Amino acid sequence: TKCTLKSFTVEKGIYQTSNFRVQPTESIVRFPNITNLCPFGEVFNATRFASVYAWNRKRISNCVADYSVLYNSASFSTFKCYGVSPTKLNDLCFTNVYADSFVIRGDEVRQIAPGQTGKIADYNYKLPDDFTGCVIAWNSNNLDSKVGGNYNYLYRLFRKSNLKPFERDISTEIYQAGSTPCNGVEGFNCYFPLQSYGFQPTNGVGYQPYRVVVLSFELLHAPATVCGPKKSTNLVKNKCVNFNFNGLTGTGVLTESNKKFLPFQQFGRDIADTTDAVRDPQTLEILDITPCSFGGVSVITPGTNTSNQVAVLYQDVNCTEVPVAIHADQLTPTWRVYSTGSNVFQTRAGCLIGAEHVNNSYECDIPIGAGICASYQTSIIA
Amino acid sequence: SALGKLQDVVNQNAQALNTLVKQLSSNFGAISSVLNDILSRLDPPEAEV
Amino acid sequence: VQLVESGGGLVQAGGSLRLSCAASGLTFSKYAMGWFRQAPGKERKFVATISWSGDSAFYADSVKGRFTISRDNARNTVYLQMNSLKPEDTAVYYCAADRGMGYGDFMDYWGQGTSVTASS
Amino acid sequence: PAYTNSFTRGVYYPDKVFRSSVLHSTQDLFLPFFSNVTWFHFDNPVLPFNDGVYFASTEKSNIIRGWIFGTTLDSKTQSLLIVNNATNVVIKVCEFQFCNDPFLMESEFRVYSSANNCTFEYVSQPFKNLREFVFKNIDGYFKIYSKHTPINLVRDLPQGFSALEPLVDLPIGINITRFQTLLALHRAAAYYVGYLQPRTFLLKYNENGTITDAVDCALDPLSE
Ligand SMILES: *[C@@H]1O[C@H](CO)[C@@H](O[C@@H]2O[C@H](CO)[C@@H](O)[C@H](O)[C@H]2NC(C)=O)[C@H](O)[C@H]1NC(C)=O
Ligand SMILES: *[C@@H]1O[C@H](CO)[C@@H](O)[C@H](O)[C@H]1NC(C)=O
Ligand SMILES: *[C@@H]1O[C@H](CO)[C@@H](O)[C@H](O)[C@H]1NC(C)=O
Ligand SMILES: *[C@@H]1O[C@H](CO)[C@@H](O)[C@H](O)[C@H]1NC(C)=O
Ligand SMILES: *[C@@H]1O[C@H](CO)[C@@H](O)[C@H](O)[C@H]1NC(C)=O
Ligand SMILES: *[C@@H]1O[C@H](CO)[C@@H](O)[C@H](O)[C@H]1NC(C)=O
Ligand SMILES: *[C@@H]1O[C@H](CO)[C@@H](O)[C@H](O)[C@H]1NC(C)=O
Ligand SMILES: *[C@@H]1O[C@H](CO)[C@@H](O)[C@H](O)[C@H]1NC(C)=O
Ligand SMILES: *[C@@H]1O[C@H](CO)[C@@H](O)[C@H](O)[C@H]1NC(C)=O
Repeated sequence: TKCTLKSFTVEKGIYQTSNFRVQPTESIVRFPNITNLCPFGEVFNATRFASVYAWNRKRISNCVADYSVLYNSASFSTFKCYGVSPTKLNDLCFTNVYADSFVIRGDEVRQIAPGQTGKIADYNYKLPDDFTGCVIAWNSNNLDSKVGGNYNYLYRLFRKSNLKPFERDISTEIYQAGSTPCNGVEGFNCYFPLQSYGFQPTNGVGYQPYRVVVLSFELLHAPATVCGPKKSTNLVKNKCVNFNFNGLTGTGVLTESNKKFLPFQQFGRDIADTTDAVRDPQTLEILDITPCSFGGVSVITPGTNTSNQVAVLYQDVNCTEVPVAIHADQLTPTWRVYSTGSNVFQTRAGCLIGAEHVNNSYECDIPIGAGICASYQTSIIA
Repeated sequence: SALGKLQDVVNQNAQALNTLVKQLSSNFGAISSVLNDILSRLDPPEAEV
Repeated sequence: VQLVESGGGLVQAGGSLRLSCAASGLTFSKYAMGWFRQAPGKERKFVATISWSGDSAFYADSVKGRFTISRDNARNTVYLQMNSLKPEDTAVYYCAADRGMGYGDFMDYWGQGTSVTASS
Repeated sequence: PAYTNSFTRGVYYPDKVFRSSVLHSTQDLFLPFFSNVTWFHFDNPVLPFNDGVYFASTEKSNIIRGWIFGTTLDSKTQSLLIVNNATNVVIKVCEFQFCNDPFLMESEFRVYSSANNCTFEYVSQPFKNLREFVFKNIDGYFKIYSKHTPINLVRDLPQGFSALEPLVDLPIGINITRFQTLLALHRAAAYYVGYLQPRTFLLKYNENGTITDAVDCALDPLSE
């Protein structure tokens, strides 16, 4: 009080010195019951994936495709998410969620990169510059390798022009390199382009095919379809908490509700358009939202020249959470005697600490409110 | 309408207070009227604008 | 080209170690890096990987729980915290770099090898 | 072609918010009060889309089976299709081609052109009830609202008020300019079409969040 009045003496009265506000603790998060589960499992657990000549730009849309199973799948070698770091792939997807796959020969996996041509990046598959998406190369020897070599994935080893990035090049005609015409019967300048990967058990890890899949993420004016899942904690109640349901965020106290939504609303507003109710995406229950307690604190003093005692009023607050409202455990041991004690009184104006209630009645001395006054009788009485 | 003079003042105060709270949902030129969206979707050097 | 290792399996009791490598022959912020291991009964088994920028990383199955990686964009150095050593991890570890990252049989340069002996 | 009046019909919930015992004023694409809407009722012409479409129908038999949507309605550009088969609803966005006269003890499938280059599919589950639908397409999304009501009347749109609850949105992400109906032929219908434009309404929410009344702020001076 002395510091806010800028004086070394104070006159009898009631002064307002500061405000206070309860603080959030948990910061919970709730999201829908994801359970949408893209059928990537087969294009992880099939025995014969796409073909480098016939690797379809297969459009798999409208489901959640978790990649955390990829990170902990314990098979990857050259799993690389260009554009966005792989660790931040499941959290945030991108539109144009097109998908690709193949079981490539691993001798040139490092050639499959943005801004890098070569042989596979030339005749088989090229990455566009500034790739936004994931190219994943891993060990798939034990299945795509039969006796004497798994010649199940051929490959175009000859192409007239270097591949446009993201082009599934399929053709039957053979490479042209000379001028003397092939007569259909294979000649000295025919050069059958679709050669065969030798995928033998005799091959090493590099020679054996690394399986590479391509989650390509472009930017077209079409709605996004497939993204990684979202985590979500459990929910707390009757505590000033931070919260973020499926899209909207705030801070407050969540309690049981009595109102009744129609089967298609998500939340609710009031006059002046303040959200005050919500529906939890995983239980279909309506919860009411209440602001965390806040208010002002005032000091009742009988005058410096008379005494040196004070009383404290926390306005319109239930007279129980005062030691948590102000960070009492942070204040000095001399503040701490005014956050609890024997003299604790609940009035229509708030919580009064440091004065004792009395059944008698006198003329008003210091106004507190709603018919309640306080004074000094040698001790502060209310 | 006997106690209109007492009613009017009440109404006036209420509506004025109402007009305050609604004013809390206007851009004034920014990209959004809710503060966390600016704090999240933008960078500190230019979110301050 | 000047790829060097450090450490040494001097564990007087239960303890950990750190592998400090450095690619002091070429640029350090252009080639993605991986650390591999040689058990006396095994080959240059993959352990850990790390991106060009030092962010993209995903450890092998065996070391995704205890063996931490880190590299620096500058300073040319790189570290692997070999925490809570295991006897199977008594191995000749090679820091190495390549265009890509993660269990590549061929890589640009291999390390000089640190023969860490997790003893009992 | 034998027009008729729109006695305050075609009001839908504009969003997913709950409101209790309040009056809320909104601006969106609506069907103006007291308009004349085309009445076909054997009938299947080309009709333009124009920013959204109202659609009512009352029929004892299940003559109306679904709708066709698109821009060119041929092999060139993508289209969209909804059909009911008395047990399931087929929704497709495949690249079909034209049919000069598509239509359907059961003889049907005369609508089919071909189905090259599909890009989405949403098989789902589905005097008579007046059935009312509202179709919009914006921001790459296609939104559908509907309602069903018992009816006792002939040839006329009943008066009174009722709101159109949403039932589906689709991330189709295409463009669209005109459409077709689909009738099943087996040797009595009702087929109304209106249009929407951006007009401002005032809506009333009762104690349970149900829209029970509205006013159009440009029909009258009294409404203003
Ligand atoms: C979300 O998924 C959970 C996982 O099962 C569902 O939880 C069960 O829900 C049934 C009712 O459908 C209860 O009888 C069980 O006791 C619940 N068990 C558990 C472990 O949660 C939940 O119902 C799902 N919610 C939605 C909206 O789909
Ligand atoms: C493929 O199947 C195996 C065993 O059936 C399983 O361990 C693995 O998790 C599956 N793949 C994915 C991506 O879950
Ligand atoms: C202190 O001053 C006030 C007014 O200035 C006076 O009423 C009160 O009696 C004084 N107290 C003493 C102890 O003199
Ligand atoms: C104040 O808090 C106590 C403690 O639970 C509670 O019993 C009482 O009902 C509350 N009263 C008011 C007015 O908040
Ligand atoms: C004051 O009034 C209360 C209320 O009944 C009573 O409990 C109390 O005994 C009275 N006397 C004192 C000294 O508090
Ligand atoms: C009723 O339909 C006729 C037919 O064209 C039209 O001229 C008239 O404007 C319509 N009535 C109203 C109120 O729009
Ligand atoms: C198939 O549809 C896609 C989607 O627009 C388009 O890019 C492609 O050119 C189409 N191909 C054919 C042969 O119609
Ligand atoms: C639809 O076609 C029009 C012109 O025919 C074009 O301006 C618009 O961008 C197209 N929209 C989509 C989503 O294809
Ligand atoms: C609101 O619902 C309750 C029960 O859910 C019902 O008793 C009441 O009549 C309803 N109010 C209206 C206006 O229909």
